[PDB]
Amino acid sequence: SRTLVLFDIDGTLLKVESMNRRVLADALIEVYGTEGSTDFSGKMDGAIIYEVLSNVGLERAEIADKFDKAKETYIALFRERARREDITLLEGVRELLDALSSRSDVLLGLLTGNFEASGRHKLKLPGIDHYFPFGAFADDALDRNELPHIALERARRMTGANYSPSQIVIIGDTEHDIRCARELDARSIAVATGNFTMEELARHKPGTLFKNFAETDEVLASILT
Ligand SMILES: [Cl-]
Ligand SMILES: [Mg+2]
Ligand SMILES: [Mg+2]
Repeated sequence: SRTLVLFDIDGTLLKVESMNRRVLADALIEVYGTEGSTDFSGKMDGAIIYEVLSNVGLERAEIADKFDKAKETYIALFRERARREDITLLEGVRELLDALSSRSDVLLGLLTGNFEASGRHKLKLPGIDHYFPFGAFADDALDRNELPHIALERARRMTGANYSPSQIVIIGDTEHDIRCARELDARSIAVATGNFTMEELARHKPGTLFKNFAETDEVLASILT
């Protein structure tokens, strides 16, 4: 009965203006001297830092040495520059989150490639951060496939619920979302509101596939059942 529902942010709940890419580039120039070189849909913020820097010849150990400062600089710069007008809430998202959060049998959480501080700043601008009491984030791993385990442990410690696979729902817009759900044999719901079409997403065998979340009642039925 009790259901755990985990949402990706970018291309699932909202989108951000191209300034996001430039905030990162600026933070890396500040810390390492280079923005690297330089799609990152569904990827972990930490893995993106390693990739773009390693592309220009930096060793992993060299990247690691200043990684935390690069992270902090990126977060601070994002919080400084981003405005509400940079964020676009996707179709039906607020309606869906209201429908879920009003149910006692539902626990909502985030499972995202964003660092928590910047991912939650994105959610705060349009005023949907308040729906998400916990999550797993890029602070927790470089590999998205470690996150479901971490989120499951956190949810269980919060509620005392021992969610079974059919009680866990992982929602996102890329193959990486679908793939990380397999870690828990969870129910994956993919939504084709990012850079990948239904035809593309369908090859990864999501449990369910939506075009978008316009029909709140049907998305809810699909999530709870
Ligand atoms: Cl909020
Ligand atoms: Mg996404
Ligand atoms: Mg080398």
